[PDB]
Amino acid sequence: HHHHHYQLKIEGQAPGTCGSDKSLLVSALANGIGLPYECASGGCGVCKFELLEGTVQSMWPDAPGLSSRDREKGNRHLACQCIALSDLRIKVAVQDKYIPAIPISKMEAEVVAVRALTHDLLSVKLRTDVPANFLPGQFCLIEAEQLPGVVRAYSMANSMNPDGFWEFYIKRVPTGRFSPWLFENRKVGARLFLTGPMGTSFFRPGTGRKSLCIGGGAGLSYAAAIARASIRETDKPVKLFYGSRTPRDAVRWIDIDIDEDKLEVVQAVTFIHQVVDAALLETLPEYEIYLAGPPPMVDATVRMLLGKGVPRDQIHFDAFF
Ligand SMILES: Cc1cc2nc3c(=O)[nH]c(=O)nc-3n(C[C@H](O)[C@H](O)[C@H](O)COP(=O)(O)OP(=O)(O)OC[C@H]3O[C@@H](n4cnc5c(N)ncnc54)[C@H](O)[C@@H]3O)c2cc1C
Ligand code: FES
Ligand SMILES: [Cl-]
Ligand SMILES: [Cl-]
Ligand SMILES: [Cl-]
Ligand SMILES: [Cl-]
Ligand code: NI
Repeated sequence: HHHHHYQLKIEGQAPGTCGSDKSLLVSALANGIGLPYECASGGCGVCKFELLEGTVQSMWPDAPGLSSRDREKGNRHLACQCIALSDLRIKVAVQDKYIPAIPISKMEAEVVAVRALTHDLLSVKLRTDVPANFLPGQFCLIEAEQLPGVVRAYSMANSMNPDGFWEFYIKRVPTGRFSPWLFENRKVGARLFLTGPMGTSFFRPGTGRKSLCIGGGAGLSYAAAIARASIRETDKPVKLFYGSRTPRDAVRWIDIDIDEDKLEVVQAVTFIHQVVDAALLETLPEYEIYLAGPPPMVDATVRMLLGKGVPRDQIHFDAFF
């Protein structure tokens, strides 16, 4: 239904516009403003900003993204958790690196293909009208009309293509809202809204370096997409690890669809981030490394890698908040 458009005055920057049913973050990114973000889901806190003038409705007040140091300030909010209720004056430190490489849009999608990788995991491929332009390792915020007020980040598994396909592996979380849906009450022909492409943890080409991919749990999508781009780039030895709790979170490679021969998997079946240190030892620093999965598994791998020589700028990751 209807949307209102308000003025988004952002200090030090050109007057943009925000919306009444769009996060402030996706409003700014639509304007091409490199407003800091990571999860876009209320966890990282990277999208924090102060309110100089105006009002906002928070999608989720309890959001642990902002430290109570920011919360004690009182006028600080998460850009990924706010909608504009009026004209707004905000102060955020913006950075070019966040500027979208490919212009983000909200688009209409139709479920075209479903595949059960495991009982825990399900691949859904959706068709948009427009081409599916996105960088390897990026994500979309995916909404569903029947479920109002629940947007959820999901990493692209497939690669950018002219015929407008978007594929996601989603893991079933009982106790969740969105996951017990595609896993229960949805099928081919179901209608979904895709907001993207989002993410700054995408594949970097032309570094002239080895490429290591480590994906935990549902972080297979991100890890696959990177690895399946790494071999397209050079076909030099490209490494991909997978993390699962039980050896029965079925591991398949034709189901995950690469050069089976030119990609050596080291699926770890429990914590992954120890075998990676085991096999590669001190080879790490010469790799560009890419990381995805639940926050505890991801937030732990970053220090084991950082403490073992690897420069900060050589590591890339999306934590599944
Ligand atoms: C960058 C990124 C990429 C991701 N990629 C993938 C992927 O490829 N595959 C995959 O399976 N999962 C991915 N996730 C996690 C994905 O959101 C899961 O589906 C998550 O478990 C949500 O499922 P749910 O809504 O059923 O669970 P819920 O338990 O309903 O929601 C859990 C998450 O939703 C958010 N949340 C909590 N409360 C609220 C609220 N009141 N309003 C709005 N949001 C709330 C929080 O981020 C929380 O961690 C990703 C997350 C991020 C941040
Ligand atoms: S980007 Fe808003 S908290 Fe992660
Ligand atoms: Cl201002
Ligand atoms: Cl949004
Ligand atoms: Cl907030
Ligand atoms: Cl948009
Ligand atoms: Ni109205």
